[PDB]
Amino acid sequence: FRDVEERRHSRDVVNELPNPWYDYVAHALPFPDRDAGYPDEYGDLGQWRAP
Amino acid sequence: KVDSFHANTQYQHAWPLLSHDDLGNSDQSNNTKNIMYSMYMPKRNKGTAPWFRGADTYSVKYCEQGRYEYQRYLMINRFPSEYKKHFLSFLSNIRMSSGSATIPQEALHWLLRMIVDNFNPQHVHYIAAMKTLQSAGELDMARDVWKIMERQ
Amino acid sequence: VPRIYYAWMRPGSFTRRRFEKMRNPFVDLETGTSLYFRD
Amino acid sequence: SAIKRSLNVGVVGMGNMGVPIARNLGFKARSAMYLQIHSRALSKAKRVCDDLSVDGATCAMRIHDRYSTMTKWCDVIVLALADVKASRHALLEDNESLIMNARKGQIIVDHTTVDAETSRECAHEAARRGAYFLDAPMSGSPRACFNGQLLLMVGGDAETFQKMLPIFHMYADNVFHMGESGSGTAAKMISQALVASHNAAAAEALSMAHALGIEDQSKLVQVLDASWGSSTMLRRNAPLLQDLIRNPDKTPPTSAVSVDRLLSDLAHLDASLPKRGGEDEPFPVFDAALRSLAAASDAGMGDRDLASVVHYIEAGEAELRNR
Amino acid sequence: LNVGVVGMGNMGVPIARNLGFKARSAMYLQIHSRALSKAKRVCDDLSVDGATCAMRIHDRYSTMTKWCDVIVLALADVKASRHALLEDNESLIMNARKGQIIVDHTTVDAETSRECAHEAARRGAYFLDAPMSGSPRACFNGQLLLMVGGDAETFQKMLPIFHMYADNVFHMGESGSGTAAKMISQALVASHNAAAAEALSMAHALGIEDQSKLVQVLDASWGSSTMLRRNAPLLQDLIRNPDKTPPTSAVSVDRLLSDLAHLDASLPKRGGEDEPFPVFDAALRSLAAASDAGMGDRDLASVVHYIEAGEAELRNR
Amino acid sequence: TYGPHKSYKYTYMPDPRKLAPIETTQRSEIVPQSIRPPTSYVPNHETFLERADIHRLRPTSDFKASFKDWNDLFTCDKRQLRVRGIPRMTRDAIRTAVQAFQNGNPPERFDTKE
Amino acid sequence: VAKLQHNPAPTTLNFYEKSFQQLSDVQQRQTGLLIGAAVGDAAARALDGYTAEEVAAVAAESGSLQDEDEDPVVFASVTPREHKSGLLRHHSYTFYLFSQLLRVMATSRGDFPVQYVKNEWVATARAHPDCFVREHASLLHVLCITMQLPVIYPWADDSTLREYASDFLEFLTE
Amino acid sequence: ARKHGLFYGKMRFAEQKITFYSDRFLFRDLVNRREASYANVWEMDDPYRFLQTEQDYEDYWGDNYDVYRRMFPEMIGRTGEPVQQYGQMPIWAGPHRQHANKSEHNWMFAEIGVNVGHEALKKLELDPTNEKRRRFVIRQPDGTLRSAKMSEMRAWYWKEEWADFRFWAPQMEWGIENTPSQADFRKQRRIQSRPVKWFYEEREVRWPDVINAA
Amino acid sequence: RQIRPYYNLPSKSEHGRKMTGFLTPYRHWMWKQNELWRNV
Amino acid sequence: STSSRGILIAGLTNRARTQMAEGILRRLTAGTIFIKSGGVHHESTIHPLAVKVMKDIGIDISKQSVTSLEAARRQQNTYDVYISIDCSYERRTLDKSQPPRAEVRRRDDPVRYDPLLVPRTPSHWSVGVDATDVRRRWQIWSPRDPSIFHETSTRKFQDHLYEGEPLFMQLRQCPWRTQAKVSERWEMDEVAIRYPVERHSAHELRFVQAREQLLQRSFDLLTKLEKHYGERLLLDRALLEE
Amino acid sequence: ARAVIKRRSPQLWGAPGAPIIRMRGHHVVWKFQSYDLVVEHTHKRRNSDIRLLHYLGKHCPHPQKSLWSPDTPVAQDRHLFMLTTVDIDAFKYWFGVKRCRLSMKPWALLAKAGLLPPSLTQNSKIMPKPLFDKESLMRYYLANRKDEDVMAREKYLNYENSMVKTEEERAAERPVAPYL
Repeated sequence: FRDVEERRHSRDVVNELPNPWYDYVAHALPFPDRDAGYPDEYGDLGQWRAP
Repeated sequence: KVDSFHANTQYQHAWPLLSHDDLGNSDQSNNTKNIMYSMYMPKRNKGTAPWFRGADTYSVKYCEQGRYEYQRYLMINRFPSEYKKHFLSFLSNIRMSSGSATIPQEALHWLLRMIVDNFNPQHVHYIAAMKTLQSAGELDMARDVWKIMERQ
Repeated sequence: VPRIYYAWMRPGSFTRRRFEKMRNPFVDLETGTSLYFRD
Repeated sequence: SAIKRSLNVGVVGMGNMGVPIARNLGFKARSAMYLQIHSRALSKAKRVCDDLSVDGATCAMRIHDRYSTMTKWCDVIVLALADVKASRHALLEDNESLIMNARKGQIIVDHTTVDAETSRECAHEAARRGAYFLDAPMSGSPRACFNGQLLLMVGGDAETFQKMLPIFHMYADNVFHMGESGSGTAAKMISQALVASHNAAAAEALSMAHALGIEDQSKLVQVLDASWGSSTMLRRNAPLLQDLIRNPDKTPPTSAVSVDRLLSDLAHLDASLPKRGGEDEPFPVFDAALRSLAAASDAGMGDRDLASVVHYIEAGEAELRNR
Repeated sequence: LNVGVVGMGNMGVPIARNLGFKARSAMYLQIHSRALSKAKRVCDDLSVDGATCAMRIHDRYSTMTKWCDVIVLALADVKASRHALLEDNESLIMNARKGQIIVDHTTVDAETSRECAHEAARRGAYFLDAPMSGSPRACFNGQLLLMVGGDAETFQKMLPIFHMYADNVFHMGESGSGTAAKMISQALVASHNAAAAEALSMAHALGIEDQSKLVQVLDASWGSSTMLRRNAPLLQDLIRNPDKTPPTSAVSVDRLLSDLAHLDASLPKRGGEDEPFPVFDAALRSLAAASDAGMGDRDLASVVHYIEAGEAELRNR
Repeated sequence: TYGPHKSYKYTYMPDPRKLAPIETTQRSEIVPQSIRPPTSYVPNHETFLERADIHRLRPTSDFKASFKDWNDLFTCDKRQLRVRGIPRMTRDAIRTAVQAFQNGNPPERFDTKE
Repeated sequence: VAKLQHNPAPTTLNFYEKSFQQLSDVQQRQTGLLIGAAVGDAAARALDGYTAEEVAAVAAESGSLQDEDEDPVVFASVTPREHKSGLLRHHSYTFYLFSQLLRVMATSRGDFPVQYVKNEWVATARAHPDCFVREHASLLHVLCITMQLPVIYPWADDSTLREYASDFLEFLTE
Repeated sequence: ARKHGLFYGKMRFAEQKITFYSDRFLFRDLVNRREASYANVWEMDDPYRFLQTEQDYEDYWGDNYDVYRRMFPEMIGRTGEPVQQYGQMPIWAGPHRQHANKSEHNWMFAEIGVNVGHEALKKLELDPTNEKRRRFVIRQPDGTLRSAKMSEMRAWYWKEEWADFRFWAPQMEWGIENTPSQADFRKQRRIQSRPVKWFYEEREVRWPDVINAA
Repeated sequence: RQIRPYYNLPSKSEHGRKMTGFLTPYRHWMWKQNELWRNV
Repeated sequence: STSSRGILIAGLTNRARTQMAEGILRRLTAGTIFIKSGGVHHESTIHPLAVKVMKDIGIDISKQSVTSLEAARRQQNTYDVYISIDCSYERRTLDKSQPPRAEVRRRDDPVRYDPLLVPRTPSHWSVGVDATDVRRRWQIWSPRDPSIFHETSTRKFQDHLYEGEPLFMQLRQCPWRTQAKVSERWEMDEVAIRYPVERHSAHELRFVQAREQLLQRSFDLLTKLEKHYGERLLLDRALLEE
Repeated sequence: ARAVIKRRSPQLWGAPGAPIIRMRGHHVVWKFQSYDLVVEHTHKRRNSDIRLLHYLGKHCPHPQKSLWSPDTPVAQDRHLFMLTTVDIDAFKYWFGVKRCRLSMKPWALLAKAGLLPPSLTQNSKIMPKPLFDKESLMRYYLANRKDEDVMAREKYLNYENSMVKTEEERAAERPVAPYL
């Protein structure tokens, strides 16, 4: 099954096109690579729980 | 009969092009007569109104910052017992033998996680990573470990 | 009383003047109005 | 030369079966018509336009109150009134009637079921004026109009029929070209005669079932449907017929298609059949159905459903006795 | 269970063959006949074509009834059915067991079914009548209309047996409603055929030439019927060429009139001197006029020529 | 025109996506529903149903009269199965047995009632 | 101006028909070079070996035409002589070798060394030895392959483009 | 559009932000943007040169004009992004399962997690030039895998209802004030992108040496 | 779960399960055909 | 005089293949039996290539009309035959603007599979419903309904944009093919839509080759129907010799 | 392992067991019901403040009309839309390195995204399941068997490593004349 599928897939042209969802992983790190602005280290007027 | 009874009691004819407001104020023609009515509305709404911050933008610094420019250098402090525990754990993970369920790249991955966790890998960690990768035959990865040491 | 009552009925406003006209169809808007809200 | 434009199509009647046609055309035009909406009551026309607009159309709409504006604006007209007298008033008799005032190339189509001579005169005078006239009697309920399932029996030029097929297919599923100049009216006449005969037959059959002692009307309908004899009219009237027979005192409901409607339609047949010299009486069962429907109408039940014939079969027979 | 077929006319042999074929030795099969040689021939043919269950051959209703649980009659005429069921000395219903079931497929009068059901209930058995409509080839292929009338639980018990030779089986109610269903179906078929004749004759009178399109128009419009859908292609030629004799068909004017002959007996009273049956009576007039013209066995499409005569009796009577 | 604004195509200015057409497609376009013919093991629908009856709370064998034929049994979906008046568990058992037969697993399982 | 749809006309003809509208002015030509090269090669494929007189004969023989049915030459239905397999049934060997460079450039996302495609081209040559000998080191073959490079940066001086293409020409002429 | 008895108001500013008179650099930025901006932009100006076909002109200006003008606040020459397609991974099940993934509906998937879904980074996260796009994907009811169109991608963020009818970037000043000036992870990323067929085949690669022709 | 086909070894015990859980050699063979289709 | 209650010819479109099949069946039966051919989408017109190709054999379908079988759906229990003409599910494309895809070849440019590992559909199996077995369900949720106008109404296909939904279409199933006495499915590639670059001669050749298969299929159907009813239905029998 | 078992929600191998991708619902009428792809334990934890391991995404099982029809209309862009958000990086992490389990409903949903093959239970009713013969399979394997080194290198590229440098890249990285 695998070999027939692979030869068929190679001989097919459309499916040779790249697929970003299956090709790679982007940013496998624990934290974002840029600052989205957050966090806000300051409370709010309706907020009493300061720290 | 139901359609005969159900008339258009809901909608109203749209606004002409240069129509005024329901308070009579207008833009580009009626100036300094226009009044601000954002202070008559209730102070708080229990759910965003269709016009809640609909058009709101952010600085261009946000979209033109490079990657990892925002990370500030903070010195994480931990007990010496924690240091020993974590160093031994990382050394064991690096020295884990490949083939069964771990691949040689995993030694380099675990060396890099030490950096990403704000740990200072020791010469023993570097030696172990180089030894394991060389034993697995990944000489380019061993040189990558050496370059990581130098870059550190 | 609605929450926008003061904006609606502020003296000299378009809506206030329209209300004054509809209350007395032939006032003189320059002088025929009332400053206060009291009825 | 001319200028690229969206063909103007107008709808005249807007009765029970007229406003669904306009609604279908407005929904399915896709900004290709600039639809026109004529009505004697401009309040009625504006109501139709407002309801259609809030429900959401895909074309602009123009309200009309008098036939001259419709004549000068429309390129194609569809006319679906209640009675042949109103059809005549709009098409030929009125001072500003459409056919009497038709422009070169304009197209007119009628869905109202009118007489063969009326259709002949309409088409002839349209041809004299230079325009084109298709007599297109329709069959189907306003529900069928909403679903887009109507029969059209068009008689007229094949060229104009082919050109107008795209507009017919917006509210009519089964569209046939029966020929020219009254062929559609003849087909509709035959269809109405057949409907009357089959309705009478179904009423008598269900009365037989009740008399013989069958109360499983749904199972009887299933047997008939699977069997060698079964009519769409029986399938339509079976539940109401049983409900009405079982409690004989029950007054029939009122429906869009009524006994007076059938009688008016069959009057055109009575006029158009030949052999007046031989007093034109070769059709016994058709005569019997006509008798029963006439009795039902005379009983003050002419505005009700076709199923009312059950209570008036014997009244028609008594009238026959009176001969 | 033990199921036994007794009719063995022309339409009954397919029932026995189908029961034998689809039994698969799950239920025992019995065959009865007036003469033993005929039933021996039938069993020989069934075995040669494949028999799954041992088959027994009967000359006498006594053995037939005292052996099997279910009895299925598919006979020719009401008199034969009455002979089999009641009036015989070894009558099936008279000597019926307390629990055995008897089904009749021949088209008999509502009153006939009344006596049959009443006597079966007296003896404690369950009798439900299931008149059949279709062709012998339809029976061969296993398609039939059975409209059974009797006890609901017994009908449920009988479902599987019926499906061995029938496709569409319905329960019309209690106390012999199957005969009424068949009778009313025939009356309605006759009425629709008459109406189709009227419509096509009127179309020809009006002078509409293309009948191919008018057939679809009527079929897609209201008042459509299978009788029109059937007789139109022949009627078109038969009215434009009235000289040609209508062809013979398996379904005939004589058959329709014979099957309608039970309606008068099943209706309450005819002494009112009036017809609460305009359309049905008008159709009967034309059918009888066609039969009396020497056209009894010809097709149902012959009503066109004798519809005009269908007015003479209406005027005179 | 109908609207007060003789300048606007739609007087009520509906969202331009209110008028956006909605296309459609049926699962039949993608895959058909073939019917697996009766085998010698389950020659008819009643035999199929009695074979499927294994559970004391899923009396599939009580509804042999709820279907007309093999094809009627095999074509009726869950909605029509409920409409015919079958309990939830019996309905699910019938549907699952039919689908297993379709996938190639006949109703061959041990009756656990005893 | 929208006509009545008596038939189910397709809303869009091609997948990328509306996508080509969303390309900048220069990007339209950037893409057009590649797409037009592909279209021309696919149109010429059916008549690849035909001589001038034979293509004229094909045009003469296919003499049935409606208003704007088509020209018989663009996608001629004439039976080709050499039976091929894979992409060679629709494109020439030169375009086969062209498309691999297009793919390498696309995944590379800009200028790149020639080694990224040396081996793709070499595998193609090993797969089709006859076409490799027939079309290798040919001026037409090399130029047809190499017309791609400018689209990496549409406006670069002649010196920059020529130094960039020197490596590809080196390998294609070796 | 409006409904009955609701007395709608008027919004004077699109957003709440600091005025440009408060800083010398905001003032200069606004002056430069105004000089680079039109004052009244018409159907004939440069920003509409992408309506190269009469059908494009008619469809853009006739209906869905609100949609087109709202698809993007700024003024550009595209009003949208081109779509593209992805290859389906080989199904080792084969024709037994090739029927799957074909349905009656378009299935849209948008990526989330860290590094994705931030409003402040919206224009960078759905920029085609970014190595780390949000990777939206649409499966058509016929099984085709395609990318998302600009509006579908933009529908996964917070609403942004405003437009700029006069700033046209190409007419920005250049060469007077605007004179812009200037680890192995990049090599590793190029390696990732680079084809790797050579692994199966300084022993430099050469064209085949033809044997049959000798 | 494990399927108990009607035609595997039955345990003629009235103090427990009425069907054993063994299987005919055909059921052993066909189970592989299902196992393999699952393995791919 | 025939025992058949009628034959339906269902399709997705009623332009070319259904019209040609209706014409061939009508000619072979000599108009003695009822044939009704309908398609799910009626917004079409009989194809001029179909008309010309039918004339080339002698039958003029110019008089026929494109219509949907919504009327016959209500009566589906009465018709005896339910022929259904449709394309193959393997070459099917939901995009009309492309040629058909390639089938699955069983056992070198195409990959040929093993008949045991990739078995065909057993031919003795019947079809429950094909693409030609659906029915249009029109619907509309007007905002003039006070229950649909409310903010929390689910009779919408969106949210925050508008209320209700204008007239829209949905297709139901009609699993009643098997209620018919003779149901068959005919596999034929599309012919009514021209491929992107085809020329009129080839577009007509496709119609001709599809006409041949329709002719042979109709002949087989009529033979089996003759065996079914037992009567004679190939009354004409003038075309099969050629 | 309870004296009286939870009769309505039995499981395998005790608690909390292996992590699993399930398609969790909400206690709401179907008319508003929506699902969320979450990673959790086999025995659902309703004791700790941490109910789940990771939130992969959300699925709306109610089709939505294409609001984006005018934007560059492509083939069949007007068909109704089924909306879903999916965390592909976290899914790959938990699927590959953590070897968590996958339910059939999420498997079918993800097969639509090009992330996994069509499920084992997404079986077409038409093609019957295959029938295997050892002899035929052996004949095929021998007829077209790969060679040892190509097979091993494909396996190595797929599983062990994918950044293998060329001789050119090694030379580029190699240090130069001064050697400092």
